[PDB]
Amino acid sequence: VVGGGDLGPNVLVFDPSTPDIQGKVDEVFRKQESNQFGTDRYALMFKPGTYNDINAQIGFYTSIAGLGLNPDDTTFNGDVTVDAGWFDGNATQNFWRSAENLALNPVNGTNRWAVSQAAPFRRMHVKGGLNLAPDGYGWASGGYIADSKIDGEVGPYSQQQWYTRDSSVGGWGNGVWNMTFSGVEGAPAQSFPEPPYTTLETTPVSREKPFLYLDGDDYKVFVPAKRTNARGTSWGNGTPEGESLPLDQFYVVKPGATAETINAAVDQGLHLLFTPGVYHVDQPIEIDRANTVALGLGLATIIPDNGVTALKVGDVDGVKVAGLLVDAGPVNSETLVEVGSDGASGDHAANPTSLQDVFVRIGGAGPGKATTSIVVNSNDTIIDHTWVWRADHGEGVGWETNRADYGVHVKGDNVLATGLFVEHFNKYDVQWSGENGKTIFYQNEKAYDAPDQAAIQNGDIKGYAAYKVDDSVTTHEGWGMGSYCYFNVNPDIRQQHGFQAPVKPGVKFHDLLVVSLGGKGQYEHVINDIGDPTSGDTTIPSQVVSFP
Ligand SMILES: [Mg+2]
Ligand SMILES: [Mg+2]
Repeated sequence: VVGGGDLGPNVLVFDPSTPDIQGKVDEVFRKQESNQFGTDRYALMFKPGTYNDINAQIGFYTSIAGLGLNPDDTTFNGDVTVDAGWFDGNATQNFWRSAENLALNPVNGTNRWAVSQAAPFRRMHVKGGLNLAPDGYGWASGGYIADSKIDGEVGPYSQQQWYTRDSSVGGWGNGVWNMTFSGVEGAPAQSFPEPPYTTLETTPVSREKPFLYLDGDDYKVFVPAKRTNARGTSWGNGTPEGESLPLDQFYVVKPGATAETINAAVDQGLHLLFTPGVYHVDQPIEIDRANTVALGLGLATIIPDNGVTALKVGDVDGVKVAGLLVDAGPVNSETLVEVGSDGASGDHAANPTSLQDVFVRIGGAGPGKATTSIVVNSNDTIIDHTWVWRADHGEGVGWETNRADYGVHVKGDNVLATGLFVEHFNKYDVQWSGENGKTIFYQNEKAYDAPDQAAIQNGDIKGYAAYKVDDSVTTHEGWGMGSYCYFNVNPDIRQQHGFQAPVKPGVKFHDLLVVSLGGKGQYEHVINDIGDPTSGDTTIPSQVVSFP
């Protein structure tokens, strides 16, 4: 297998002398603005330089990034904008897009990034304010900022929840249901429940997402080294610790690539660069070599056919999976993504495997089925930004039609999730069986389409927790976690709790909430049989500050 080669027609590369950049980006946006489930994919890439009079509007399945080693190398006098015009001001479906490695001088002083899930904002320098809300302050369900510097105020306004890590902000305007911060210089003080700020001084461990850049005229991928007890940006005081890999050390995956070829590339020592597109596989992609980077551009998507697993990472150190959507096929897959083997017991603390900006979809673009979406077997794994989503709208949706029982199952020890979003599973959205797990920020919605109370009976419990720590676990800790319900098929359904965990000194939670959306169903409790039920139709959270 040969490494390197052209990035293909879905990677649009601009430099400051490119004619009609605005017209080019506008045409991508015209096509992608409302294209929620289409198969088209785009990566917009900007060579280092200064770009004037630019407003890059970002639609579905569109990534935008600069190609400098540092964010300020690629500067827009202008904006990278997501708004909600196509949905009449409602931003709750602004999914599957990304911005990375750019500096912005927004034209009116404020850049708008009004997104919901799977819309990461990484390694950005906003020289102004950042507005996360749609014009008109309608509903929005974000969001994720990492390794970024916002010189002025971040204004969430109507954003329901948000996670920011390892960043610097000049100010922070408000909280709604759950704004969580770890390692954020300028974060508002811990104040939950009012305002609902969950604030941690540092992030226990983080490792910034690898990214494509240009070293002179040569393409390379920069691979940041890990930080322990991280705080502030990695690039603020100049280039961080990390390694650069030349593009010729990557198999550049395009249409036509089989799992057999991809697997052969990894076995031969090549890393993986998935150009934007949709890749069907008839057997799992297997990454069994330590330190392999598997990096996707433009929301590159993998669909497993015939019920196979899409991606299996072996029991090795340092695998970095980033920027991929795994989209279930119509034939049920027992698992979509497995990190490590069943029973994996190896230590990877010094050099963990990570999933970053890995998104899963079951249904919505056609019928899709999977029993468990992500199984994390390997000890020390970092899950840093994931959205694992059983579709509630689109094509191929139904209680059976797109049944997906379990979202994420964590079996490894010392696993860390930062920015965990899991929604709509028929049974437990997240289950955690390994020891010493930590979650910083969780957002869940319960399945809308349970037909009746019996359909979600869980032994002698009504409903399955959105986040379940197994009763055998001795040590676990979670911060800033919310579960919301919208039982619209049968609003008489009651969900016993959002969270379930054993009662032990080393199993702790901080800042939990449950919310009924418009009275469609209600929660009886917050965690276990503790905390007040939700009531009425006005969407007021029920909260618990500390457990146990
Ligand atoms: Mg939503
Ligand atoms: Mg174990």
